[PDB]
Amino acid sequence: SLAGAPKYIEHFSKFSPSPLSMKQFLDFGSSNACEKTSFTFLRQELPVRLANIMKEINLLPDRVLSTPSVQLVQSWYVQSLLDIMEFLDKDPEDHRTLSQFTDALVTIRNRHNDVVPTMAQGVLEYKDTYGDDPVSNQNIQYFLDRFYLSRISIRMLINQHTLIFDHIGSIDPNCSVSDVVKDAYDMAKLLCDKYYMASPDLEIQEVNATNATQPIHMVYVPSHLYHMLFELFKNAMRATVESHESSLTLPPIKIMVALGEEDLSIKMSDRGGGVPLRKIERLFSYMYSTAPGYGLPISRLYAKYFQGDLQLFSMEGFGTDAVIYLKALSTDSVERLPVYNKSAWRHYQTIQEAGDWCVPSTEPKNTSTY
Amino acid sequence: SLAGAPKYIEHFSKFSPSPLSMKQFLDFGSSNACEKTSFTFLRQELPVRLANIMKEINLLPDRVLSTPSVQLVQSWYVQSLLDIMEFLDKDPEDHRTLSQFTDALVTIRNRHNDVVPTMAQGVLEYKDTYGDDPVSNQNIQYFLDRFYLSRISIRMLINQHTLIFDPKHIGSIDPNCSVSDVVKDAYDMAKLLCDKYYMASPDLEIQEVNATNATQPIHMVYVPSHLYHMLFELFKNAMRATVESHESSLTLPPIKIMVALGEEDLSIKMSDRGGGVPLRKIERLFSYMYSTAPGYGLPISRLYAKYFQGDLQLFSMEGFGTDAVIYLKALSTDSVERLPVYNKSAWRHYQTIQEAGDWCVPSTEPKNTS
Amino acid sequence: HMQVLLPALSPTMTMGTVQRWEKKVGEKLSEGDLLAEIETDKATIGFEVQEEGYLAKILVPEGTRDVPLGTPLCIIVE
Amino acid sequence: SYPPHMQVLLPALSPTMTMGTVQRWEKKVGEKLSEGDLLAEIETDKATIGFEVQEEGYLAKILVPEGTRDVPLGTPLCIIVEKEADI
Ligand SMILES: [K+]
Ligand SMILES: [K+]
Repeated sequence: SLAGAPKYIEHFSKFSPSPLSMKQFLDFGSSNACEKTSFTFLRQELPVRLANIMKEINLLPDRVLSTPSVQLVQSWYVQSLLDIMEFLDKDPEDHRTLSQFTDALVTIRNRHNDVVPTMAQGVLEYKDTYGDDPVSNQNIQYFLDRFYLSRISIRMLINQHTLIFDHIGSIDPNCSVSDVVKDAYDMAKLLCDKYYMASPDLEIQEVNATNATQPIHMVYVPSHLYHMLFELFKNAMRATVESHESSLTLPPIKIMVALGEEDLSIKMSDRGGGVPLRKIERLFSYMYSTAPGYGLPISRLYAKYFQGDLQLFSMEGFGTDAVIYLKALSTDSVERLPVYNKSAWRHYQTIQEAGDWCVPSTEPKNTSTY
Repeated sequence: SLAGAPKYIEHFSKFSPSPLSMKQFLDFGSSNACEKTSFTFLRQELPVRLANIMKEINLLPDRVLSTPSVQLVQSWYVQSLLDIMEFLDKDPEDHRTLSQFTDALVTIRNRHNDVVPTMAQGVLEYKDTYGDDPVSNQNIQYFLDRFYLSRISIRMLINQHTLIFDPKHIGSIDPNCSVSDVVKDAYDMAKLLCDKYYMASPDLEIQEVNATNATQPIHMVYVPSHLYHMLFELFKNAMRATVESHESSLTLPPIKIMVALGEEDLSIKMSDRGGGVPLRKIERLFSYMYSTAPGYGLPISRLYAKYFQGDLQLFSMEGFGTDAVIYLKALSTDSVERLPVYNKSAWRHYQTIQEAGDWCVPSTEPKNTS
Repeated sequence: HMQVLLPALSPTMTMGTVQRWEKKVGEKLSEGDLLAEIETDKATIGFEVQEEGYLAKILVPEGTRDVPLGTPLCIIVE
Repeated sequence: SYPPHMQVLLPALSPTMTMGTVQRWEKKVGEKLSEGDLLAEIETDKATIGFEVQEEGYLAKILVPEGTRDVPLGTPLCIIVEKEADI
């Protein structure tokens, strides 16, 4: 019942989401063509993940929560929860049940397809209506990382089931990192040379410390890797073109792929003139990037999703290095999932607080003599 | 008082420290050496800084506080505070009390000379007795960054007064500090230690990119010993890593330095091909608890960078090597003291408790998906 | 007296492992504090205090594996 | 009878501070305040220090507004009452 929604939220938000490893995905999708086991996992797990995050959507500032776009998103989540909860009483041993469940997941995925730009629209509707509030901004920042990571994880779950039951799903067991780098480059180059009429070359190098001569492969979701690389390539290309005057001497974008025992690291280096350090932190800020640009903070979420990271280090006047850190081993590649609990609830009860450190005066005392 | 010490601490701890810029240090010694205003500034400011940090000292775990080494350090701070308070009602314009004040500063600097290793032995005495609990460790980390930065700031003030009132430097500040010369010195000293502790050492490569003026060597207003400290520590690590990860004395990769100067930032990147370290271990390198066997060079070098609004960042690529970047403010007006204040906000940080965690943790025995 | 039972922390959870008690006998418990870490087959969940009081006894000690639902873990008095 | 009120006075935030400047108020009129809340930014020649609430209650009126410089020590900046309806 639509009326009972707030109690279904209470029931399922009380549970903790179940983070899966890429090993588990791989062991399941290659051994278990078992639709029943996936159905019975997902008919519980998807409501758990939905209810956990919806519990946090409802902890948003009233001014954000009440925007048309955030209300539209919330209604999507309500309906998707209701769609899946219809399968709770259903017999896993009936194939009509299973075929209808896959159809319901396709519908949910189509419905939620524009969640990212719609949520960003809502934040923009808040920005261009309710001036500036720091505490609200920090709660929004806190929420958005979790919401978007939750969303990445739900889509992953839906993608695994649908690709397997109507690559191991979206997972490539033998993903050629260099090939994904080239694909991302080729696409960004295309957009660059058709929006500037000039583009930098690519230089790739590999250092495989585990096996000196072997091309670097990993178990990964290629589209996630591509997403990250594509966003970073575009930035490096834009920066390179905008900071240079000649068509003929554009510095190349340099890629280093390194594989160690624990990490697979991909560094992208540009000579695009760099950016001041004080500005690096706002590049992952959702509030700063909403004009009057969610590529970077979301790319970092893709890296964090399986316990990796994405870090930037520029040198103002020279250029910037961007590093994607990934886990080399599939047992280490575990889902990074937000969980609603009292600990999460406290993060929304943040107050306006005095500084931890001294703030210098805007007009410091003149110390020169007479 | 000696008896009234906690009243004096309560009085002076209620005041904010006064963060000074590199420019203000420079303008003070731009012409006349005025001992009077410095005396009257420092006879108040040093008690303020001492008292602020001493409130935080007696807020730490009692199991750390009762430790002999922390007891000794705290006794130095009580004495130093008392020594200065004796000048509180003394008259400037009387040249004897100025001369006595300088004597009192050198005495304070001499007894505080070993504050860093002593505080570290205190953490060590705590380690080899109680082990570790998440909450106490969290407070010790938070405290030590503040304690050591307070220390750097107090030593800076004392150094400024004693060097001026007891070379082209304005105290410890070089108005025209050649970044590359400091890089060369730090390297030469580290090379010397390396070539005697391994009998092999990497070469040095330096490049400069001055974006503000393409053909001018990069100079800045800075305290050269501070810059030397950071670079010396980084050079040793990069040399150790390079030597220990290589088999040949004839073919070992040079350490590469890039100095960049832009409108806002002065950046120094040190790159080694020392084999790198996993990302998991990077965050551990700036923790004080983990870096005490069963090595405070890194977190302390970072504090030196942070002290004038800079930073020190590491990014490694496991299997390849590590980049270390020092960020400095390019402008003396932006190079301002980073000082901890004791307030209710600082107090709250010592009132933390074990909490659930707002992110999902996987099972150590994850479900076999077959 | 209040008795704290092991709940379903996951929809199909039958049993959990008491990985570590994060509270001691005599310690105050505020509503929302970390009581213990319960490890399942699917996750390790931080089990939070829901009723305020004081911890008097631990019935199921640390490291105890495969404890079913509704099992009395500890007794708390107000 | 007069509602039991507590008054916030501008103190010395530096040992050699006599005058004060209210940079920006962080609590609007009508807001509750806990012992530890950021009340306002009081700026001087030496530092911008975040002034903290030391007495719980509610903000009733701002006596000394924003931007106003040279505010003496002990000068009432705002009025705080024990209860909510007392505003
Ligand atoms: K939950
Ligand atoms: K203070």
